[PDB]
Amino acid sequence: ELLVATARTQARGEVLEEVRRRVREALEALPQKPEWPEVVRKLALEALEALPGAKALVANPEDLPHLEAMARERGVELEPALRLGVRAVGAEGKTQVENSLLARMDRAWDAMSSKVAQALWG
Amino acid sequence: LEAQYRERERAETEALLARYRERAEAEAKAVREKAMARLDEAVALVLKEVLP
Amino acid sequence: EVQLLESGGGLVQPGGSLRLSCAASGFTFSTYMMSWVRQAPGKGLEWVSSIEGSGSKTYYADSVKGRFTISRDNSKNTLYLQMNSLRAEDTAVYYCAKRDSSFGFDYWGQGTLVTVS
Amino acid sequence: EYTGITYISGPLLFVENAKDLAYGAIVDIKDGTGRVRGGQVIEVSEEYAVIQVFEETTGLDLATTSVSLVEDVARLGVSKEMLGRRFNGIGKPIDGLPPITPEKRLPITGLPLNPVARRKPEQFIQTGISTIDVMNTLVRGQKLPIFSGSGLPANEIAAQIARQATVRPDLSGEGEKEEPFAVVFAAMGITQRELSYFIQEFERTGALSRSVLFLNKADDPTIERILTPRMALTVAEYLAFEHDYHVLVILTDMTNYCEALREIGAAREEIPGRRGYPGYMYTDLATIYERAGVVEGKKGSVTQIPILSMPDDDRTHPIPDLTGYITEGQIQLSRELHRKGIYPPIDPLPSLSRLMNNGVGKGKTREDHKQVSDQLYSAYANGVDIRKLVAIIGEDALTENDRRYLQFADAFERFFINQGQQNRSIEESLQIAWALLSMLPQGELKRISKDHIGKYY
Repeated sequence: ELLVATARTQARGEVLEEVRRRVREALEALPQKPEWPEVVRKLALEALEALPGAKALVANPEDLPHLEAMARERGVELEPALRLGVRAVGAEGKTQVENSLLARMDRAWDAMSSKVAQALWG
Repeated sequence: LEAQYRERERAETEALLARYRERAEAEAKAVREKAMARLDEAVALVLKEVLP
Repeated sequence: EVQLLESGGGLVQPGGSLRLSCAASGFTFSTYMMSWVRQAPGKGLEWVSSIEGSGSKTYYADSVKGRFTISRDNSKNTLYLQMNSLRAEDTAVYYCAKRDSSFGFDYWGQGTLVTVS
Repeated sequence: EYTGITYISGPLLFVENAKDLAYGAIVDIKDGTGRVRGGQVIEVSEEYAVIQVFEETTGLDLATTSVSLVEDVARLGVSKEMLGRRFNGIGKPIDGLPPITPEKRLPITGLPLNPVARRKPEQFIQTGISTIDVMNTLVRGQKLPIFSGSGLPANEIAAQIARQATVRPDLSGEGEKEEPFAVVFAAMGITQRELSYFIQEFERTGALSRSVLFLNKADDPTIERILTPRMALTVAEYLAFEHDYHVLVILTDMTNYCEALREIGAAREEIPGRRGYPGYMYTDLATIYERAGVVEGKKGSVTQIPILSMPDDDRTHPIPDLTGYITEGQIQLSRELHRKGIYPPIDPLPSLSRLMNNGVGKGKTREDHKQVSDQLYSAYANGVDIRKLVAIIGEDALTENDRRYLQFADAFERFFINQGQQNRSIEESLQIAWALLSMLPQGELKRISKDHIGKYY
């Protein structure tokens, strides 16, 4: 019963890690799909709506045509060197609440491990 | 008498394991194939909830 | 085989509205992202709009924002483009991208011509 | 990633730019040792907060510090299939394979069980030690700490209860063998020998494919000595109640618990109030013990067996203090029968019992040891006590009557209380018991009835 259990887990892992592979491929071509402006504003949104005052906003300068709306909303955008996240830095002092995609991908088995599995398996 | 009881049991407690190993492996494959053709579906589920 | 059939093209007045439809077959339609691309006569390919497999995420070119709505019916295997406030610069062959493996153009329809005049 | 320290020393940190944190919340942090540790927001403040890291600080600079609210409440992924797998206090499986996918992510703080939802149990088990299954009667949904001194074994005796734990098939009038019986473990501080000693008796048990082990070592952090208890019990709640199995939980090293309890006791703001230990200690030993109980509408149960290891043989010591009161019916070990070579070395003369004619000894629990329990008490007493009284009164002075008293001491203890690798069923107990009882003529055997005597003649 233990050699059955173990073998299922090893195969089950391969499927979980393989969804992450597919999702990270998406992420490399996420600025290339045209839904990229919609992603960047909602991530930058949550950063300012929270605790920060938005004394500074830090994203890449080639994400700057897609966050120039929010240049004028709060602060100014000067690089994460990611092209896949948005820091925001508060005025309560140092603070800094960073909404990055990498973090959320990575936390997509750290807070919705159930959801994905039920759809995969049942 | 012990001598001929031990070797009886031993020769079944290998075979039994051996047969279970063929099911184990094949049911490993049987959980893979159910997921892998509903795989795109998962990836849509991950994408939709990482963009906030 | 993947088969994609655009319909709903033709002549529209400036400021008018049109709805393109594209039927899909030969694949599991609901598990794929879908796009619309257009080409004016003698000009390059311009991406118009994209929609996720489930329909939960939509994406639009800046040239068509607010005016065009992409949608899909996964029970009928049909992708739609609703176009409002049309202008002469929207005169093009509209191709149906069917279907984007994640984001790229793996398969193209035969196109439907929209003339705004 | 919030930066700005104010106090760091031990697993209690304080860091500013906070007010977005809640009571009982998983954060992460950065350290100068280039590693990402944990933190439970045990307390919250105006523009800071008290954090409790799941690892010891051995390095943390003030240039690089971080805080990231992962989740609002604090939880652990828990699923149905996790039996056959081993775990640690962190909560990672130590098996070597990918961590299983939850069904529920249940809090690690613990949700208490309604006193209304339980009802009196009455289905007894074989512990393979005679003495218990007669005198206290260990039933489901009941605690029974096994008090153990320091310089005394704790490991030895524990193992006996784990490989000889088994329901009656119909000796009580029924079984529960019809539903899977399984065991849960969780150690709170263990050395080099106690690690392996437990594992090799679980292969004796034949259970390592149907048990959940939450081993906490002493090389493992000292903060996880009080996290792990709560944590373990939530994986009890999940499998006894909601998947209907009779799960035995066995908790050991509740002195290593108390080491970690002490830490937060005085290093935090709060002051001592239980003769040099905390005053929120109560809650710390309440939330732990009160979860367990047979619920009325469920078939399955969490049977908890606390195994203490308390400093020396003091009874004013914090540990036996609160534990006494909490549990209903208790068992003790001493050094009277551990100089004789009698394993286990249970002594019930100072010990006490509060359930033995309280839904037990009556009901679907046999009445044929009903009057036996009452009799054995005053009979065993007559024994032990006068062993002392002899060395004052004379040096060998004992009268016609008292001679008999002491005659029943040495005998009962030797035979009966040496079990160990020997299992005795409900019937096997009573037979033997009565034959040592024939050493006292009628008049001290007033408590046993006319029926009983002949019954087990």
